[PDB]
Amino acid sequence: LVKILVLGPSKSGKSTVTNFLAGTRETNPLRVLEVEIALDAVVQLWDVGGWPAIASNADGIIYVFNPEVKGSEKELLLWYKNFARVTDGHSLIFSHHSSLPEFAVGDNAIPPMPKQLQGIRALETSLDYQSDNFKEAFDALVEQIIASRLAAE
Ligand SMILES: Nc1nc2c(ncn2[C@@H]2O[C@H](COP(=O)(O)OP(=O)(O)OP(=O)(O)O)[C@@H](O)[C@H]2O)c(=O)[nH]1
Ligand SMILES: [Ca+2]
Ligand SMILES: [Mg+2]
Repeated sequence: LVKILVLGPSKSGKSTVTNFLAGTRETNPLRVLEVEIALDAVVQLWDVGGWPAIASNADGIIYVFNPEVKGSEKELLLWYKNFARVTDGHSLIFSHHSSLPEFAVGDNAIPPMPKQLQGIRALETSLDYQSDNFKEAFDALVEQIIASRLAAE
């Protein structure tokens, strides 16, 4: 199995980003959706509502935030702090247009992140608004998780 944590400030869209990825098409403490992807074991997404048993055995993290909302960028460092040397940089950050883009647009439709977070691959994300093909980053993320393990031997 592979367990990928979905963390992010409240109302950011981490639930909305989740069911799209797990195939199926308001807040809640935790919602684990099951799906499986095959290219070239199981994939379970743990949408956390905006913990220490949650962080356990975690293999990757997807941060989701609203780029219109001020201070969100530094709120991820806590989700980075808490759920985190648990993860390495396998993390993914979604600059998620939940609203018609006003501020995100332009020279950072993915705004500047903290130094620890930057250097983690970032994407412009939204289901209706301008976005990046982030199902591909997911597929590519799942593949990068499994391969590492028995590669070491
Ligand atoms: N138009 C539009 N609205 C979106 C989009 N994604 C999220 N939203 C807005 O955000 C709401 C859904 O976001 P959620 O997934 O519930 O937010 P969350 O990250 O789960 O945050 P919590 O409340 O803590 O669970 C909807 O009411 C939408 O209005 C989107 O792609 N397009
Ligand atoms: Ca696009
Ligand atoms: Mg949610």
